[PDB]
Amino acid sequence: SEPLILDAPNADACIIWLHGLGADRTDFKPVAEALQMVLPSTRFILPQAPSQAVTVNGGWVMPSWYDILAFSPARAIDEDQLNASADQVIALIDEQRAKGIAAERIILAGFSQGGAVVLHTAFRRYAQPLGGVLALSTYAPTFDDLALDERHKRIPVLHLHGSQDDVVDPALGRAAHDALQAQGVEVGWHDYPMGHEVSLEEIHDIGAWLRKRL
Repeated sequence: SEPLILDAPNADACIIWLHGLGADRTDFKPVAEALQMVLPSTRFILPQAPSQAVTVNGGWVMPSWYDILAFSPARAIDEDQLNASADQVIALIDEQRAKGIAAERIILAGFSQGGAVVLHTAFRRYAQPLGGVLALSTYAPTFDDLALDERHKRIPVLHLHGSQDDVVDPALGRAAHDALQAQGVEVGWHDYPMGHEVSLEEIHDIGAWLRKRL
């Protein structure tokens, strides 16, 4: 479908947030609207993953960024749908660049599956620098292969996770963090007593990090 947008008067920054497996672009609207209050000059773009069959879920057709062929291992995914979606974001990125929004003031964000997609996008597909990346309860199914150039290390990152996350092993979560970290990328970590979800304290953390960068 089409990206739900939360514009901001005289915009000078943009945050592209992606949802989890099988969710509505409206899932992060309440969060977008709130962060917009601390960042009133920042536009929010919440795209919609298309409907695709999800192998690991029989073959149900729901919003999926990439097909997940099995709960295990991590790589057990359709890498091309992943590259497809990534391109959907790279699309969105450029559009913003066109409307005059600056690179360092463009940020990608993703929860669960979505985070994989943006993590992949920033450090594997997109060639130009970004302003940052937000990883909400995720993993990086495509990081085993990683050799960042001098520029992609300039991309600050913040990883967040629930300790009780019984959907995305926190380990795979730190993993992504440790992967980027080891290549010398400015990264941050925050876990919370919660499961595959978002928390108020977590958002304050996100907003704070943002206020410092936008």
